[PDB]
Amino acid sequence: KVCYFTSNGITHIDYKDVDLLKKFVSERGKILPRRVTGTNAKYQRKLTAAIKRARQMALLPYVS
Amino acid sequence: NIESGIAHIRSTFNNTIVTITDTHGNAISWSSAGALGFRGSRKSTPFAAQMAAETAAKGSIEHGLKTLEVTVKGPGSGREAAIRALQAAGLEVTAIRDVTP
Amino acid sequence: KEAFMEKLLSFMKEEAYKPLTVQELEEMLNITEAEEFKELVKALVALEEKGLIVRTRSDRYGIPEKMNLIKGKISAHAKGFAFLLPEDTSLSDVFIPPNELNTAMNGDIVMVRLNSQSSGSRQEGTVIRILERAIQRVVGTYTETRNFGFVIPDDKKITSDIFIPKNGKNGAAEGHKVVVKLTSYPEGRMNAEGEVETILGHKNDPGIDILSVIHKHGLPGEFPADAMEQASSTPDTIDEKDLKDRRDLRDQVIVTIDGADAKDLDDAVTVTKLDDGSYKLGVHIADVSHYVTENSPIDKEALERGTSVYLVDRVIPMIPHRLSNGICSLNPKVDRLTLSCEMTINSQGQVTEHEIFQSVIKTTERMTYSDVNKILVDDDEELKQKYEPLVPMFKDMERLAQILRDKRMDRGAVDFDFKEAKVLVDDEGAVKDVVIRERSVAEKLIEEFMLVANETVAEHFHWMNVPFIYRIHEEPNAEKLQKFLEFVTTFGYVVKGTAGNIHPRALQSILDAVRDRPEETVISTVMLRSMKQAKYDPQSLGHFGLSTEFYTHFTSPIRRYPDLIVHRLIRTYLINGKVDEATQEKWAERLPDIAEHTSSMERRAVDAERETDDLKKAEYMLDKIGEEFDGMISSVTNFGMFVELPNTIEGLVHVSFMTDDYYRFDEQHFAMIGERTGNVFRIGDEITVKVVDVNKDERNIDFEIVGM
Amino acid sequence: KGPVAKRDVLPDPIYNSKLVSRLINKMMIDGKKGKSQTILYKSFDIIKERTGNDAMEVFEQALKNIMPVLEVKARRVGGANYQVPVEVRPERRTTLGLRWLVNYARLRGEKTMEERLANEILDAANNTGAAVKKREDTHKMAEANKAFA
RNA sequence: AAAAAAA
RNA sequence: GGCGACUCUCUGGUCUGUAACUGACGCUGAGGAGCGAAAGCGCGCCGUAAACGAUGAGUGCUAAGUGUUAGGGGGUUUCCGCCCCUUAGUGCUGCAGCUAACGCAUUAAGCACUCCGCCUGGGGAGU
Repeated sequence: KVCYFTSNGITHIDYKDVDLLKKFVSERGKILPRRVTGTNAKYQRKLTAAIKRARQMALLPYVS
Repeated sequence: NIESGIAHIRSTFNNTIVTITDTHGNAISWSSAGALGFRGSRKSTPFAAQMAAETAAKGSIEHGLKTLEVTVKGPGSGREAAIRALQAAGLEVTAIRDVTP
Repeated sequence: KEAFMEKLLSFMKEEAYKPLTVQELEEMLNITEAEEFKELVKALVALEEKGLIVRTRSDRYGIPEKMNLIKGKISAHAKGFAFLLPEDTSLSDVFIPPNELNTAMNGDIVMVRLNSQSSGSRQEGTVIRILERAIQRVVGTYTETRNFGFVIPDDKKITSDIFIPKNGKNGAAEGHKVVVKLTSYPEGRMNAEGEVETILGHKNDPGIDILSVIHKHGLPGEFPADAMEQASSTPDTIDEKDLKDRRDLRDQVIVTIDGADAKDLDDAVTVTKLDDGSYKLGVHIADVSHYVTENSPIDKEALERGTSVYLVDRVIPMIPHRLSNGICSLNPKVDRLTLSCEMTINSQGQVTEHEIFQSVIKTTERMTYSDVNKILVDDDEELKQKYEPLVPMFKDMERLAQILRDKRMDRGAVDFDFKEAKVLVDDEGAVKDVVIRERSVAEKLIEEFMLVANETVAEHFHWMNVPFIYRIHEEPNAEKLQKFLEFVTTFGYVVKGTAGNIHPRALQSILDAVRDRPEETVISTVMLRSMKQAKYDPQSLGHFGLSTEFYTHFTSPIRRYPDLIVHRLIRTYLINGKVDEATQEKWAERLPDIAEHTSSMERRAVDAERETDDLKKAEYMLDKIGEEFDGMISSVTNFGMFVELPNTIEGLVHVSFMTDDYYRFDEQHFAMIGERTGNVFRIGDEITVKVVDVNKDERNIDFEIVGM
Repeated sequence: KGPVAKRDVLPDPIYNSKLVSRLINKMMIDGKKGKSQTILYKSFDIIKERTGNDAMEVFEQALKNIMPVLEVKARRVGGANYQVPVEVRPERRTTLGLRWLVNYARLRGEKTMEERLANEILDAANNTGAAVKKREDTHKMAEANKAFA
């Protein structure tokens, strides 16, 4: 259970990378919890902004 | 005569309605556990769910549907069976949605 | 309504009628009208209300009279009550009470009748008659009672003892383990009578635990005198006469890749990459059919045994250890009589050319899976230097295996990866360690080659249209799969298939999607519960799990009797050219009984291997008391919770140990729901647990909710 | 809490049958086992003189036909009032066999008990009379309410 | 409770 | 008191590191001013408040163990990883000491110093 963002030297998550963020949502769209993706709290928060910015511009869907 | 459509299943604890619409939300057909002649306990069951689901589905296939988007409401036990019943009728299901507040 | 209700009843009353669902009824009866469909339902309401047609829990309809005599297999409980598994398994478990089981034993075939009452969720069965006796013999400890004897069955599933008269004591004292040839059975209130068969030895002996299971399951044992005579007469070296009509392959680079403890080396492997980008794969299989000829003593025993069985501490081989580990074994650096399959495979994994022939190979080296991984994955130079002649071949082997896998996945094969485990015991049978059986690249390499070899042989003999044995896997059970497809809709997935005709690819497409999610272990577990078993059969019915229409077992004749049969059929049809009608009719008569028997012997073996694993798994953890572990919720039954520790060891957690709350099983959403505290325990959740009760004898392990 | 052991009666000295003794003890009044030992030995000489068969062949046949297989037991859980069909334990079969044999033999029209007991045994053996009927009666009744159990 | 496949 | 969709605009504070600078510029703070619930009631006033983690602010000192948040230094090691040290915050457990007891325990209710607020039997009465 490793942080993908730390592990791969990533500092800035980008709301435009749709397939990158897609690894961190369910099929419905729900943001998958830290306990299940193993993300670091720092990045979980960066990740979540990005997902929501994604959702606003219809790159990702809304929940169920 | 339309191909693509939505199926708005309302499975409550008391009843299962199943409407099917077009993409614009105009009703093509519908059925329900009560209109299936089930009464009381039986309207709650997932048996009555599939009955209604198929009854309205076969009504939709007459108008010539093929693909269904599904939307579900309510906490009833019928959605599971009803959605399989839309696949078992012949109509292929794409996007599922659970719009339960 | 009345008209149809009678017409439907008349149709259902026909002798050939079987249980039909609402949709299936209006297909043979035939209905197409929308208003006649509105007529069906209130009619089904009426017939079911009047008690003229009963709903089977699988939503199939049949007259109370049709089900009345379910005639299911007795699924009896250890405490003394029972459930039932009806002929068609579509029907649910019918409850048989202690008072009305009327001399029925766990696994016998009966004719249980329905009750017009039910004090619970279950239909009330009653053994009005026993259609068939099963449990012919029991194993157990003999105990002296009131100047009498009484063998107590090994299992607690038989709630009574077995009356031993003195003429059937035959050794059995307070201690001695013995099998019982039951010479009589229960009678209202009386118990079953018997004798004493094999004095296994004192019950509290190390190696009786195995030996007790050896006789419990009815596993094979010691080779008959005529088989051991034939084995002793079999040459330790190849005769120069046997080299005739065989292709020399000794000067080629041919090697074996197996587990570290494998002595029964069935298969050899060589790969050459051709200039056009295709690969040439040489699969060479130990020619057991040469030594073990048809109707020989070893052959009749090998049929009786059916397969090798691999218990934790020992192997019970299908053919004698002198042959299996000696002349048949592809031991390193010797001539070896082998039936070969040589295949040219293109860049899409398709076998362009193939040839099946008799041959003799010189095993250049005996390799381990661990060594081959270190060569290919870890890039280990020390092992490369040691096996320098093989290193170029292993690289060509890795590429071909990838091509074959890529084909096999694109064809739609279903590749679960449930972590199997290898219990590690010493020679005395003490469990020193238990670890996961890691199928890495080298195992997956050999797997793919054996698969393509097996597919190629099976395909060839399908098109030859001669009697042949296949390894089939049917399509999954449509009722169990229906529950699986519902279950995966809880998470919002849609599977492009029906419960009647689902394509393997669709089930893989779920397994890929769920990879690394909270719906991974749950789905995968419910997909298994909908899967079936594979079996041998003379008909080419296809292998659902491998998504191919032509499959057989060719690549392990030392340890599987259907592989030794294929070898004989290869020698009959291809080598000897005997495709005459009389030869076909002879094999067509013999194969169904061999296939059904060998499939029964495989299931018996696997059950026994698992039983010994679970046994020594407890033996390993007879010192884990108190010690907390972080292990995931593997199953949620209504009678508790089941937690797999990382090392594939499961244990129980009843509401007895769910001390905080009064939890409840949600079947639809596979989970434990507490209310008084408002808790949620789904399956696949990483949680902590403590070992409380490892009772080895019944193979129990218990946990308690340390937490989540 | 643990089923009390039934009293081990001696075998009847002339037929070596603990069944026949149990009949004597069933027939015995006011501890007059003598009167009942006489009556039976008088009744079995009557059976042997009429039939020609051994009294034991007839008496065992008589019991077979009187002995019940299923009985009605009152169960009143909540409402219920269920006449639960209960299988008669092999000891209670003989019990009810001998009880009915004696009870109906005493009620018969014949002058002496030795004749009354003889005739009830002879009727029981021919699958007829009143004691056989009584078994049928409770089985007819147990069949009537057989849907419980 | 326990799928392929291998040992 | 509070503050949770996203973006932009404007704007306040805190933490870490380095020490380039200033050189005690510091602490507390009656009164006063401002902020400040459902109140209560016509955006305005009102502004009392389990507005009680039931614990004033500032500072220094006095065992440990373990988790988490935001940083820093180092170590091997390719970064990562894993270990060690460290600053600030936030938890759990736990000495010495303290306590009527319960407990608190480097986020003290310990050991000290400065300054503020406050208490002096229960009703009557927050009249």
